[PDB]
Amino acid sequence: VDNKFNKEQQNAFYEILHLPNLNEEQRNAFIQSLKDDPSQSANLLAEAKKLNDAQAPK
Amino acid sequence: VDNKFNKELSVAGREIVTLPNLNDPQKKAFIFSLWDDPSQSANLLAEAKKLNDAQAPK
Repeated sequence: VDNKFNKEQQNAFYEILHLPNLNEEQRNAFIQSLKDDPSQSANLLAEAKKLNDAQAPK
Repeated sequence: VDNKFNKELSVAGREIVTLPNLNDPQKKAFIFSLWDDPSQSANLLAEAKKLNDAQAPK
């Protein structure tokens, strides 16, 4: 029992939506894995951040 | 009643994340309330554009 995952899903959700290279398929799927799984929320933002740089233009 | 409205955060959340007249602190609390209760996600997205008008004309 902790208050980290309570807003980590909130911050990861927000960051998934605010990532400059996340699209509706990546950002919404994250909100599906984030709203259903609270413990993977930080990883979801990390993978969304991971997608932001991988999907980003180079 | 809420039934895992994750798809609604992709449309409501992302539009609340970057609507044309909103600032970063309002969308932050907006998405964080959208994540806690996506039952109002349709109303949150509308609240985002409605609030954007108070800072700038649509």
